[PDB]
Parts: sequence; C-alpha cells; structure tokens
Amino acid sequence: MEITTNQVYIALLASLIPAFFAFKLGKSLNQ
Amino acid sequence: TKFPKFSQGLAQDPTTRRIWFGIATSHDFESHDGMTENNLYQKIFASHFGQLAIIFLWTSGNLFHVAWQGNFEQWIKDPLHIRPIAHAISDPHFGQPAIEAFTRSQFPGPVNIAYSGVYQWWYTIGLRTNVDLYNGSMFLLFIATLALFAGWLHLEPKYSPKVSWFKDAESRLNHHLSALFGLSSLAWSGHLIHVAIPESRGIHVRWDNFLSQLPHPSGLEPFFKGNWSLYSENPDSLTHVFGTASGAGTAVLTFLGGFHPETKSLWLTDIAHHHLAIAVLFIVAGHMYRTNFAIGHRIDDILNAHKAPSGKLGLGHFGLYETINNSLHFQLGLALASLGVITSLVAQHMYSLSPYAFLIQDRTTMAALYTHHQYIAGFIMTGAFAHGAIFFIRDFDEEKNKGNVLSRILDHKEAIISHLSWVTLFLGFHTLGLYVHNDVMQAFGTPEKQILIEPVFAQWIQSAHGKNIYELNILLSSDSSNAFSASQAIWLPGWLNGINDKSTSLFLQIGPGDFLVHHAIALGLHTTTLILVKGALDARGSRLMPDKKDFGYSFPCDGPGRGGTCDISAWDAFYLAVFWMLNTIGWTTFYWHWKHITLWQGNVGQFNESSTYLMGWLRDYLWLNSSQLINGYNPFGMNSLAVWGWMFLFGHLVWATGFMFLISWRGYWQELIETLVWAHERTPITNVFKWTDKPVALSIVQARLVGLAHFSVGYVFTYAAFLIASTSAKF
Amino acid sequence: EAILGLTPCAESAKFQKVLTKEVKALEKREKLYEPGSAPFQALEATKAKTQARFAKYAESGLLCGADGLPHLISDPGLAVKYGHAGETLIPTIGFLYVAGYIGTAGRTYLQEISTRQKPTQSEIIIDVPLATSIAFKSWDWPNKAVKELASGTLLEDAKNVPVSRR
Amino acid sequence: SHSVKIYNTCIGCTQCVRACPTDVLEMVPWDGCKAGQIASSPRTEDCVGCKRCESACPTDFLSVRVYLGSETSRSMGLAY
Amino acid sequence: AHAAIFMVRDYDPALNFNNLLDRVLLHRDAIISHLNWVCIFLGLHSFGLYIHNDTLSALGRPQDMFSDS
Amino acid sequence: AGPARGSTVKVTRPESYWYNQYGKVISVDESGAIRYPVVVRFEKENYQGVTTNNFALDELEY
Amino acid sequence: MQSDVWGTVLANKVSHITGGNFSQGSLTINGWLRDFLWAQSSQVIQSYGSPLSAYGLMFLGAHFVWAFS
Ligand code: CLA
Ligand code: CLA
Ligand code: CLA
Ligand code: CLA
Ligand code: CLA
Ligand SMILES: CC1=C(/C=C/C(C)=C/C=C/C(C)=C/C=C/C=C(C)/C=C/C=C(C)/C=C/C2=C(C)CCCC2(C)C)C(C)(C)CCC1
Ligand SMILES: CC1=C(/C=C/C(C)=C/C=C/C(C)=C/C=C/C=C(C)/C=C/C=C(C)/C=C/C2=C(C)CCCC2(C)C)C(C)(C)CCC1
Repeated sequence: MEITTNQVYIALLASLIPAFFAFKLGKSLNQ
Repeated sequence: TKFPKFSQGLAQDPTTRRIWFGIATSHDFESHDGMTENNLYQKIFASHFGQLAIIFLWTSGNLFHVAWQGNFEQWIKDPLHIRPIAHAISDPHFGQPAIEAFTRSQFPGPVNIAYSGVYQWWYTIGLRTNVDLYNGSMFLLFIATLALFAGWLHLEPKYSPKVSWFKDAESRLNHHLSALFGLSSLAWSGHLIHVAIPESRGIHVRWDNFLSQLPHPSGLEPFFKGNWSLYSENPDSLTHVFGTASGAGTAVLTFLGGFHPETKSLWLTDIAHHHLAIAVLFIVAGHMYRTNFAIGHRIDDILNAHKAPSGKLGLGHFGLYETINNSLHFQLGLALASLGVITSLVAQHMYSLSPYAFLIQDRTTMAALYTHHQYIAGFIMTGAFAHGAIFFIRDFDEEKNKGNVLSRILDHKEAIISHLSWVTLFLGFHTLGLYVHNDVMQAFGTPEKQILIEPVFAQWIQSAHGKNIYELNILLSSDSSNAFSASQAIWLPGWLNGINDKSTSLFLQIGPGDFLVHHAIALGLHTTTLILVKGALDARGSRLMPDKKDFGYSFPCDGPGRGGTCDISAWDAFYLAVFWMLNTIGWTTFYWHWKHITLWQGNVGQFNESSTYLMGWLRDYLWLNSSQLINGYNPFGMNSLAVWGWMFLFGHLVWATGFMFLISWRGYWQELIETLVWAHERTPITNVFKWTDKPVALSIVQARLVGLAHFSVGYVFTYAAFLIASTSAKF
Repeated sequence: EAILGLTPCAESAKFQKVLTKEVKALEKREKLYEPGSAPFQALEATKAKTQARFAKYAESGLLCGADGLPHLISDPGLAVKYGHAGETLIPTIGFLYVAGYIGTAGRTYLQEISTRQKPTQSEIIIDVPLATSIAFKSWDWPNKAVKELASGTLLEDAKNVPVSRR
Repeated sequence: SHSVKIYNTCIGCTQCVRACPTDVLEMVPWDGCKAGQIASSPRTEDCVGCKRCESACPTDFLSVRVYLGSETSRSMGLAY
Repeated sequence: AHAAIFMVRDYDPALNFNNLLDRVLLHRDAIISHLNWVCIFLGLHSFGLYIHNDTLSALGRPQDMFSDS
Repeated sequence: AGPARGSTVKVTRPESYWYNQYGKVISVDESGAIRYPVVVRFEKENYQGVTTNNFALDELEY
Repeated sequence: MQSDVWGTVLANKVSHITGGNFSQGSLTINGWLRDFLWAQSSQVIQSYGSPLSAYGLMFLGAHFVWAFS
C-alpha cells in the first residue's frame, strides 16, 4: 500500500551514504 | 590556469578552448600527462565501479518513484485498462488546465504515464506490492554503496592491482563464463522456480517462507534419483489466469513453446528451463582455459595453431594474442561489436516472442522498447568501428603483426572498399529506382504498372518455420517431414499455434512493401559499414596523406594544399557515419512502427497498399499520424499530448540548430567574435568587466561534434515524441 | 497456377475492381465534354489503352495479390517452374548483355586511345569514327571477355598497380 | 606551439620560405642537394599553423611538415 | 558578391585616401558590431515572442500570450 | 649503378604518389653527397600538380 | 491572403478560403506547422491520380534534392 512519509525519510537518509562514498571515489580518481 | 590538470598543454592555453577541450579529453586516460600502464589500468578499474554504482542508483530510483508515486497495485488488479505511472510532476510553471490535463489516476496531482515497461517486468518476476518495490530500492542503494566503496578501496596502494592481474585473460574468461554468466543464470532459474512461478499460480512466497515452501510437491528426490520428468508433469492449462490458482499447474520445468493465452507472453516454466539449460552450458564453458591447475587451454596456443595449409590466410592467427591482450582499444571494439549485435537481438526478439505479461497489449511500450534498443544498438555499432580505428592508429605495430590476418586484411583494403562501394551503388540505384517508378505509376493513375517483387526467399524461410499462408509445405509446414515428425519435438504444437496467429507478431506476413524496405535497410547497413571501414582501414594512411598515423585519430585537416583535405581524419569518418546510422535506424523504426500500427488497427491493407511508393509513407504514415500530436495545444485549449507536442517542435529546433554548426565553418565566426571583442573593449563603463579566457570561436573538430550532437538529439527527440503521441493517441 | 498465396490476375475480382475504378474516373471526365469533341476522343483513346493493358496482364499468367495488383517472381526456380521467367529472369539476361556491351565498348576505346601522343585530348574530344567502329564491332563482347579472362590479359598484375602505404 | 620539421628530401627551392607569413623558416647551407641549401625552422614560436609552406613544397610527400600542437596567443593569431 | 569582387580586384588605396570609401573601412568594426547587436535584439524580441506563446499555450495559460485577446 | 638518361624506372618509395608506376629518367647527379640524385618525370601529375621528383637508387627498379 | 482577403461574397458576407485563422493561428510555431504547413499541404499530397499529380511528384522530388544537398 501507500509508502509513508517515514519511509521517504529513511530512504533519504540512507541515500546520504552513497553520496559520501561518491565524493570519496571522485576525489580518489581525481589524482 | 589550472584546469585541466591532466594536460599542461591545455592548461597554458589562454583562450576558451582550454575549457571545452578540457571537458572533451578528460576520459581519454592514455593521452594524459605522465600516464603509465599501471595507473591507466587502475583508473579504468575504478571508473568501472563508478559506472556500476550509477546503474544501480538509476534502477533504485525507478523502483522508488514507482513505489511512492505510481499505481503499481491498482495496475495489478486491471493490467489491460489502467495506465502505469512513472512519477509525479512538480512544475511551478503549469497552469490550472495543465494540472487538470495531466491528472489521470487516483494520485492527488499531475503524473507522467510510464512507457518503459517496468510494470510488466516487475509483475512477471513476482513483485506484487509497493513494499516489495521499496525494499528492492533499498537493496539496490546498498549495492551501489558497495560498488563505490570497492572503487575507492581498489584505488588505495595496498589494494591497487598490478598490470599482470589485469592481463590475466584465461582466469577472467573462466570466472566470467562460469560464474557471472553461468551461476547468475542458475540463480535466476532459482528465483523463477522458487518465487515467480508460485506467484504466477497464486502462492505468495517471500523471504519469510521460502525455506519451508516446497517449489514442487515432490521435493528434490526426483532430482537426485534421475526421475527428472516428474518436474514437467502437470503444466498450467490454457484456461489459466495469471496470478491465481484457477487452471494452474504444478510443473516447474517444461518445453511447451508459444505463449500463455491470457498474458500473451512466454510460459514461465519454459523461461526457467531455458535459464537452467544455458547455466549448465556456461558453467561447462567456464572450465576450458588454463589457470592454476595444469588443465585447460592456453589461448595463444589455440590462436597459433589455426593457420590454413594453403597459405591463403598467410601466417593465420599468429601473434594475435599479444596484440589483443596489450590493446584496450581492440578489446573495447570487440566488446562493443558483440554488444551491438546482442542489443539488436534483444530488440528483434522481444517484440516477436514477448516474455513479459500483458506487454504486447501495451502498444506504446512495445514501440518505445523496440525503438530504444535499436537506437542504442546503432550508436554502439558505430563505437566498435571507432575504437577499431583508434586501435589501428595507436596500438597496431606492423613488425609484430607481420603475415597474420590483421596485416593481410590491411593489405587488400582497396578490394574491400571498392566491393562495398559496388554493393552500395547497386542497392541505392535499384531501390531508389523502384520506389520512384512506383511513385510515378501511382501519380499517373496506373497502380497496376508498379514493380512489386514478392519476397519469396523470406516467405520460404517463414514456410519452413511453420507458416502455412504461402502454401509452400516444407519442413515444419509439411506434415510428412522429418523436422515436423520428430517424436520428441513437443515445443511444436505451441509454436505452430503461435506462428499462425495474426495477433502475435511471430513472423508477420510479408509482401512487396517488405521487400523494398529490407533492401533499403541493406543499403543503410552497407553504406554505414563502408564509411566506418574506410575510416579504420585508411586510418594509418592514404595516398592523399601517407603519414596520417603521426597526426592521430582526430585532427581538423591537412590544410588547403594537395587539392584540399577537409575531413580526412578517421574521426571524420565516424562523424560522417553517424548520419548514415541515424538514417538507417530511422528507416527500420519507421517500418516497424507503420507495420504494427496497421496490424493493431486491423487495416493491414493500408500498409500493403501504400508502402510501395514514397508518397504513401509521406501521406499515410507521417502526415496522417501527426494529426493529434500537433493538436496537443491549440487556440481552443490543451490536452495531455501538449508535452509531446512541445517536445516535437523542440526536436525540430535542435535538429535545425545543428545545421548552423555543420554548414557555417570557423573563420566566419572568428572574424565576427573579433568585432565583439572590440566592442566590449571600447564600450565605456562595461570595459571594467574583463575576461580571464580570451573569447575565440569553437574549433573545427569541436564544431563537427557540436553539430552532430544537436543533430542527434533533435532526431531522437522528435521521433520519440511522434512515436509516443501517435501510438498513445490511437491505442 | 496460384502459388505463394497469390491469385492469377485473370481470375481475380480485385483486378477487375481496379480496372473499373480507372474506367469510371475516365467516364466522369468525359461527362464534361461533348460526344464528338476532340478532348472526348483523347479520353476514349486513354480508356481503350487502359482496357487493353488490363487484358494483356490477364493473358500473361501474371499473379495478383490481395490489393489486386500483379506481383513478380524472382527466384529463378519458381519462375521457370511456373512460367514467370519473363518477369525478371529474361530481363536479367537482357540487361547483362547490354551492360557488357557498353562496358566492352568503353574499355575498348580507352585502351585504344591510351597509346596516342596526348591520350587525354581524346577523352574530351571524342574520336567519333573510332567510337562508332568500336560500338559496332563490340556486339560479340563475350568473345573478348572470355579470351581476356582465360589468357590473363584482363587483370593488371599487382606490381603495376599504384597503392597506398599498407 | 606548433612544430615544423624539415626532412632530407628538400631541394632548396626556397618556395616555403617565401610563402611563410610569420618568418619562421630560413635557408641555411647544406650539401645534400644540388642547390646547396636546405630549409630550416628556427622561429617556430611564431608559427601560426597555416600550412602555407606545405602547399608550396614541390617534393613528393613534402620535405617540410607542420605538426599542430598546443595553442598560445601567438599561434592562435590573436590581436587581443 | 560583385561589391566584394570590386573591393578585392579594383580598389585602389591611392585614389581613395580619406574619401567616403576609406572612412567606411576605418570604422568597420563599429559597423559590424552594431549590426550584430541589432540582430540579437530583434532575434530575442521577435522569435522569442513566438517561443513565449508556444510555451505558455502548452502550459495551459493562454491569457499570458502575446495576442489580440 | 645509375639508370641511363632516357631510361624507364619503377618507383619503390612507398610514400610516393607514383609508387609502382613507371617514369622517365631525365638526369642523374654524380656527387656522393647528394641524397636523392635521380630526376624522374611522370605522365600522371600528383595531388600537388607536379610531375617530376628526385629519387635515390634504392627506390628505383631499373 | 488565404485567410483575410481571397474568398467568395454572398450578398455582403465574405467567406475566406481558410476562414480567418491567421489572426489567432499564426501566433505560435505550432500554428504555423499545424494550420499552415500540415493543413494546406493536403492538396499536394492528395494529388496522385489527378491532373495535379505532377505537383505531387515535384514536391517529393524537391524534398529529395534538398536532402541530397
Ligand atoms: C538516480 C536516478 C533518479 C532520478 C533521475 C530521479 C529524479 C527525480 N527525483 Mg528521485 N530519488 C532517487 C533517484 C532518482 N530520482 C532515489 C534513489 C531516491 C530515494 C533516495 C529518490 C528520492 C526522491 C524524493 C523524495 C524526490 C525525488 C524527486 C525527483 C524528481 C525531481 C528531482 C528531485 O527533486 O530529486 C532530488 C534528489 C534526491 C532527493 C536524491 C537523489 C539520489 C540520486 C541517486 C541522485 C544521483 C543521480 C545520478 C547518479 C547522478 C549522475 C548524473 C551525472 C553523470 C551528470 C526527479 C524526477 C522529487 C520529486 O518527486 O518531484 C516530483 C522528490 O521530492 N526523488
Ligand atoms: C563502453 C563504451 C565506451 C568506452 C569505455 C569508451 C571510451 C572512450 N572513447 Mg569511445 N565510443 C563509444 C563507447 C565507449 N567509448 C561509443 C558507443 C561510440 C559511438 C558514439 C564511441 C565513439 C568514440 C569516438 C568518436 C571517440 C571515442 C573516444 C573514447 C575515449 C575518450 C572519450 C572522452 O574523452 O570523453 C569525454 C567526452 C564527453 C564528456 C562528451 C560528451 C558528449 C555528450 C554525451 C553528448 C550528449 C548530448 C546531450 C548532452 C544530450 C542531453 C539531452 C538534452 C535534452 C539536453 C575513451 C577511451 C575518443 C578518443 O579519444 O579516442 C582517441 C574519440 O575520439 N569514442
Ligand atoms: C537523400 C539524401 C542523400 C542521397 C540520395 C545520398 C546518396 C548517396 N550517398 Mg550520401 N550522404 C548524405 C545524404 C544522401 N546521400 C548525407 C546527409 C551525408 C552526411 C554528410 C551523406 C554522407 C555520405 C558518405 C560519407 C557516403 C555517402 C555515399 C552516398 C552514395 C551511396 C550510393 C548509393 O546508395 O546509391 C547510388 C546513388 C544514388 C541513389 C543517388 C543518385 C541519384 C540519381 C539516382 C541519379 C540519377 C540522376 C538523374 C539522371 C538526373 C540528373 C540530374 C540532371 C539535372 C542532370 C549515394 C551517392 C557513399 C558513397 O559514395 O559510397 C560509394 C559514401 O561513402 N553519403
Ligand atoms: C569504360 C567505362 C567504364 C567501365 C567498363 C567501368 C567498370 C566498372 N566501374 Mg566505373 N566508372 C566509370 C566508367 C566505367 N566503369 C565512369 C565514367 C565513372 C564516373 C561516374 C565511374 C565511377 C564508378 C564508381 C563510383 C564505381 C565504379 C565501379 C566500377 C566497377 C563495377 C561496376 C560498376 O560499379 O558500374 C557502375 C558504373 C558507373 C556508376 C558509371 C557509369 C559508366 C557508364 C554508364 C559507362 C561508361 C560511359 C563512357 C562515357 C562510355 C564511352 C564509350 C565510347 C566513347 C566508346 C567496374 C569495374 C564500382 C567499383 O569500383 O566496383 C568495384 C564503383 O564504385 N565506377
Ligand atoms: C533554427 C536554427 C537556427 C537558430 C536558432 C540559429 C540562431 C542564430 N543564428 Mg544561425 N544559422 C542557421 C540555423 C540557426 N541559427 C543555419 C542553418 C545557418 C546556415 C549555415 C546559420 C548561419 C548563421 C550565420 C552566418 C549567422 C547566424 C546567426 C545566428 C544568431 C542570430 C542572432 C540571434 O537571433 O540570437 C538570438 C537567439 C536566437 C533567436 C536563438 C533562440 C533563443 C531563444 C528564443 C531564447 C532562449 C531562451 C532564453 C534562455 C530565454 C531568455 C528570456 C526569457 C526568460 C524571457 C542566432 C544565434 C548570426 C549571428 O550570430 O549574428 C549575430 C549570424 O551571423 N546563423
Ligand atoms: C538530514 C535529515 C533529513 C533530510 C535529508 C536530506 C535533505 C537528504 C538529501 C539527500 C540527497 C540530496 C541525496 C543525494 C544523493 C546523491 C547520490 C547518491 C549521488 C551519487 C552520485 C554518484 C554515484 C556520482 C558518481 C560519479 C560521477 C558522476 C563522476 C565521477 C565520480 C562518480 C563515479 C562517483 C530528513 C528530513 C530525512 C530527516 C531529518 C534529518
Ligand atoms: C575495424 C576493427 C575492428 C572492428 C570490428 C567490427 C566493428 C566488427 C563487426 C562485426 C560484426 C558485427 C559481425 C557480425 C557477425 C555475425 C555473424 C557472422 C553471425 C552469424 C550467425 C550465423 C551463421 C547463424 C546461424 C544460424 C542462423 C542464421 C539461423 C539458424 C540457426 C543458426 C544458428 C544455424 C576490431 C575491433 C576487430 C579491431 C581491428 C579493426
């Protein structure tokens, strides 16, 4: 059934984790 | 200034060239300053992890937006009558009528109808609730994370692999064939048998009950005794409703052939048998090369053995192993060629043997998916040839490859190019001829004097496959043949039901209109090949420039001398070939579309009659099916086709803007920009705003690329607008 | 004989439909003119030709489709077995004779003038006697072709052919 | 900067030198040909890359050769 | 075309010292640059108005269009 | 040895327009310092529009 | 002209050929494409089998020569 606002929040905060890892990998590939 | 730091030459440039050429050379790692082989392989490996993560995040976002803003559960109740939703619209620019126009479903607001076919695919493989989707989304976010971490980690000096690890071909081939292809195929068979097939028959199986729930009433005893047939015993009936137990079966592995009657899709137990059989092949394949256990083949030994005793191939495949192992561009070319072929395969096979439930009934998704995959295959096949040229310039050494097939193929390049030039000229002349003959016959009021050649060779092949509309009675269309009466055939009743049903697209009937377009496509394939082959075979040099390898893949020209030399580099051959590739996929998708649109509306006569002359295409395909699209917004009001209307004119504009870059060339603009620099410098007040990068006109190659990109985007955006709006309007 | 799902044009109803449709159009145009006038005569000539043409297609064993238009058979085996060789197979031989003739005449004239003092002047100003002689002597061109082939005088040797750095 | 190289097939006709609009080439003495002069390119920081020299050269595959490279304000032909 | 053929082939500097033709050539960066501005201005304020109308029509706001109504 | 003035040669320099083609010898230089002593004239002009070129002895078949 | 001048008069009412669609229909690119290019092109694309069929052939032939360029 309908995805709740809580499950949107958890999804967002989870998404912050591969944002950080993206930054790390980017910095590393950029010499 | 500083950017780009990988090129000092570019970073000393005092012009705006530095910026543009910095962005365009950033991924060409070999050409970077002070690049070593080690560092090259390590940056490739990391970027590969980055691509993987981007793909998993993309999937995660499709799952998320469909679980949150779509109507997946409603669609599951009524697949044939509810439109699936992609995402919501949150555009502050919209007016109240547009808000009322784009509001479709029970969602509170404007949405976009989805055409990607993900609803059909998720429903087929067992997902049934928005929580399912959401959990999938979260899993994929985690796998993304893992990829990004692996990327970083293997860039650290303790985990950075050495070049020998990268050059270990036999080990990679074993692992990739046995596990990546093989065990992932066996796993998918496991998913289908343990989750998807149950869900198709009503039983709800998830992570909290799968370890108990037996996927077959008899367990694994049949497997281990050798009574494998017990897994095929009671298949679903022809009265089965997908998702319920009404008319459902128990079998998990069959070979029925044809389609499930309600879903009009392949049977899932045949898809499970397929994935299991090929798993067994790939696992056996992956045990062929020699790694660290003394058994297996060494690839150089195979290569070095295969040489014809007549000497017609020279030294055969001698020396090729080091050539390919040491060249990334060879490897990329071979990969892209292979992928190109497989992508067209997926396009040609998914429309004819539809594997997803309720997808053939969704006409716009069908059209979109065929078009999408053939455009991607077209771009990928150009790339393979491009990277073939870059191999011949950057990595081919004639001393090492002396007498083998690569040097030989290079030694008779004029024969190849001239023969392709013949084929091209022959098809072009005759095929454009026959169309123009037929147009003039239609115009003078005498359609009986058209030349309408039957495609008898394709009708023969269709007859051999089992179509009985041509009364040819061969192989599967003869009752008395060995092929037909093969005892353990057993896929045949399903197959023959399918191939003789007008509703399915399993071998469509064909006639003269089919003969002409197939020759047009042939003309396009050969002509694209000719431009790309000339590119790759004249890459290292020609008579007009014998030292082309010393200038490289991409350079503007060699000046106006020797008669003039515009567009003489291999890059220019690629640039020329992209127009031919778009034209050729254009011809294939126009044919696919018009042929389906007439079949689905019922009037196949329209295609049969009109497709033999070019005014038929113009009038009964382009002109007629553009009526609703261009009324998406009118002086009276607007409907939900207004977005595709606007994207249709946008495509026209972007295509036309590309002609400016393609026709007007650089000097014109360099002289105009000099007058603007004068006006800026001499206008008071304003002068105080000074540039840091001296404004110059784009370069010669740059503008060929910018022109091509405007041309390509406008081509794609126009056709996709027309294709979706026309199909969705009438169906 | 009906093959490949096609009907013979002689016993096709759609064929007749087409003929009716063309003749009816011509009748409509004739209504505007007077039965003796010269436009009238022109439209009658047109209609006559039309009916004649359909009659010809009917007694030629042509094969009609569902559209009611004649269709050609291009596999030579099917053509010869079912009497349709005049549609593509004879024209093939006819085209290949005339194309071989034109080639032979052109190659001959070029090989003849190549031994002159300024051979390029004889390309922009045609030696018309020489060209007519060649055009008429070249009716038996397979003589020259099979001679050149079997002897070896057809092909230049690879050592004498300019070529790039390969 | 662009790079201009001279190869030993030069016959010392001086045509390239005459053609050059930014005085990059000059004739220096040599013994490899009958004219006893070869072309040379001392001032390649002033070469704009026009390839006029290569258009002038009469040897079969040129003896002078301009390989375009990194841009400067001089090579980009800028009066600003 | 033929004016440019005259400038390239039959212009004599000597016979055109500080007349109108010479003065034209002494301010040719001012002439072209002003023409350049006028063209950009007319482009934006004319074809930009059609793009305006097309877009506002498609967004469902016909009362925001450049029209007689 | 040198070819005779007036003789016919075949070019074997791969970067040349006239590779595998036949030309007439016009002049041979006799000094040993000269790097390309033989002057050859051809009927077919090249892309530059010239019809003559100097060659070495190891680039001719006579 | 087709929208606002040419037509037929009955008493004093003037019935123009495209019925006055220029004033509203010309204010977008979509209207130029729809009400001019798409609509008024029906005659030329429906000209085969008639005495206007030469215009139909010239219409396709010219599209061809343009793309060949
Ligand atoms: C990866 C592809 C992807 C794409 C194309 C979109 C696209 C969109 N999202 Mg969605 N989103 C995504 C993944 C994606 N999302 C994922 C995985 C989540 C769960 C974390 C969300 C959670 C989310 C929320 C809550 C909202 C959107 C919204 C939107 C819409 C407006 C843009 C926005 O506000 O997002 C903002 C972006 C985020 C909130 C997080 C996005 C995380 C992804 C991975 C971004 C990185 C993409 C890619 C890897 C970058 C490479 C490009 C580069 C090479 C140039 C737009 C349709 C808004 C909307 O629905 O409007 C109607 C909105 O409210 N998204
Ligand atoms: C796995 C596939 C793959 C891989 C790993 C590579 C890798 C590479 N390619 Mg190859 N190539 C490929 C596929 C691939 N390519 C395909 C499919 C084609 C056919 C299109 C090509 C054709 C090709 C050419 C012709 C060339 C390469 C080159 C290269 C090298 C440098 C590219 C670079 O500098 O990018 C940086 C480039 C960019 C950042 C430009 C991006 C242009 C964008 C994508 C245009 C998109 C339009 C627009 C943004 C759409 C937006 C929508 C709109 C509504 C706004 C790099 C080794 C080049 C090379 O240097 O070899 C010498 C080179 O010249 N590739
Ligand atoms: C409609 C547009 C158009 C047409 C008709 C052509 C036609 C052709 N292209 Mg071109 N091309 C085009 C657009 C087009 N191209 C575009 C937009 C580009 C991107 C820049 C290219 C880039 C391109 C490349 C890179 C190559 C081609 C090649 C060809 C030739 C392929 C040979 C063939 O297919 O048939 C035979 C010829 C035709 C169908 C055209 C002849 C027209 C009629 C039939 C001739 C009779 C005229 C008649 C007697 C009246 C005379 C005129 C009168 C005033 C005197 C053919 C000449 C290739 C080629 O030359 O391979 C040999 C090739 O390599 N094209
Ligand atoms: C003696 C004349 C002659 C002969 C025997 C040939 C023979 C051939 N041509 Mg060539 N060609 C010719 C003239 C000729 N050509 C001319 C005049 C042109 C410029 C238009 C070409 C341009 C051309 C191209 C672009 C190609 C060929 C190719 C070929 C080969 C395959 C057949 C073909 O493609 O036909 C096609 C022939 C044409 C497209 C040209 C028409 C030739 C006319 C009709 C006949 C000669 C006219 C001449 C004025 C006659 C004067 C004779 C009189 C004074 C006695 C074949 C070797 C193809 C090839 O390379 O195959 C591997 C190929 O791509 N030809
Ligand atoms: C549709 C195709 C197309 C378009 C859009 C352009 C556009 C342009 N051409 Mg090009 N041109 C084209 C095809 C095109 N050309 C072709 C096919 C050729 C033949 C080879 C040329 C050859 C050519 C030459 C030789 C010259 C031009 C020049 C121009 C510029 C004219 C000045 C101008 O009006 O700028 C205004 C810009 C436009 C009208 C483009 C559209 C801008 C839109 C409407 C605005 C974008 C939205 C914006 C973000 C909104 C801001 C305001 C809003 C918030 C209220 C303009 C950029 C001339 C020039 O540069 O002189 C100054 C020039 O000399 N063109
Ligand atoms: C705090 C908080 C909150 C909020 C939050 C938020 C607001 C968030 C956001 C979020 C976001 C906003 C996110 C994002 C993300 C992103 C991502 C995930 C990305 C990725 C990317 C990538 C992956 C990239 C890549 C790359 C490139 C492009 C280049 C090179 C390098 C690389 C490869 C890396 C809430 C309310 C809930 C609650 C309370 C607390
Ligand atoms: C330039 C170059 C390159 C490139 C390449 C390419 C681009 C290619 C392509 C190619 C291609 C893309 C190809 C394809 C192919 C395919 C094939 C060859 C197939 C076949 C098949 C078959 C033969 C089949 C069979 C069958 C049938 C038909 C039906 C029935 C069944 C069966 C199975 C029997 C490289 C990289 C090498 C490098 C060097 C240079």
